[PDB]
Amino acid sequence: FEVIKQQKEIIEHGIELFNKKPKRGIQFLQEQGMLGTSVEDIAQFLHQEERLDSTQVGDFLGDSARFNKEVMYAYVDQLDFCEKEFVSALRTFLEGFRLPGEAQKIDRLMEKFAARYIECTLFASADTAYVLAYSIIMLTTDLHSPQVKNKMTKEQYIKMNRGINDSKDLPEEYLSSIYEEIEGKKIA
Repeated sequence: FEVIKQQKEIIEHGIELFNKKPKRGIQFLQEQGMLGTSVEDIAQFLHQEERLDSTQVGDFLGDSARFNKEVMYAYVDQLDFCEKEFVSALRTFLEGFRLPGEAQKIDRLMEKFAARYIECTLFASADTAYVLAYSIIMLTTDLHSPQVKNKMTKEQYIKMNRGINDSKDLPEEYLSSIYEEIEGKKIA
């Protein structure tokens, strides 16, 4: 009768395919008229139906396709970093998917994560975030990583990245407190 609705629920096949062939699950979720032809709807879908492979969304939201560098931009501008410290944005950003081991890709997201961070003081430019967004990636990676017996220290974490914005360095404090956030919690 009005269970005409339970038929769109079939948008499960689109994520069944998306999880292996992402360039398909989306292609299909339009041939049926389920997803927005435009991109903002794809950075959105990739933001809505969370039964999507958290590692398929990753690779997708970061490829070299004109359609992608934006499908991701609409995804970066769907995540609000309003009124919260850097560590969080990253925390709450890098939780919508799982970061891919592709070097040319990380920098894409880390460029429009940083660049867009500085849109919404302790930062000189947006290339300090994209360069601090790493000290934090290499932070949790080293510490919250079983095997590297010797875990990174404090007067080592901070003293290391001496000069993340311009010639001068970031307050030896932002670095301290940020240290006990990751030393306490693991973004991954």
